[PDB]
Amino acid sequence: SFSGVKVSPECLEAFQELKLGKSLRYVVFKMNDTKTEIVVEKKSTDKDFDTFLGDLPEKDCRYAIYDFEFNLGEGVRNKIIFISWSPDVAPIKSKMVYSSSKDTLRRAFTGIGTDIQATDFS
Ligand SMILES: CCCCCCCCCCCC[N+](C)(C)[O-]
Repeated sequence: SFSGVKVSPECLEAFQELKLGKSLRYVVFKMNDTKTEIVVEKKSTDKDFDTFLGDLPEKDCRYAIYDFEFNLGEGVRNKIIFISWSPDVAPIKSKMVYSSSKDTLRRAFTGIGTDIQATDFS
């Protein structure tokens, strides 16, 4: 592809496990040092949203998938959320690299229920 970015096998496996095995609540992904591959930084079974927030970087970008459960009234449901985490304070170079590499990861995952772009401020 143009980006030349590869999605590590672990990324696919973690996503599949979360979707098919329901044995993971969330996964946080990051670019490797050479910016040639997206890898897994963290995976968790913790259902507490605050714990998830605690695993997101304050000064760097990341991507994440979260198995979101909610109740609208017709039966507890869930949606796999694809998240682009790009803090306002993160270096412009990083925001650019992650923005340019996002589609590579996104197109590798099927079954995404909601796409979220989050820009947190200090
Ligand atoms: C409607 C849900 C929106 C959730 C957005 C999350 C807001 C909390 C941002 C705190 C970021 C956590 N931190 C400092 C450790 O990086």
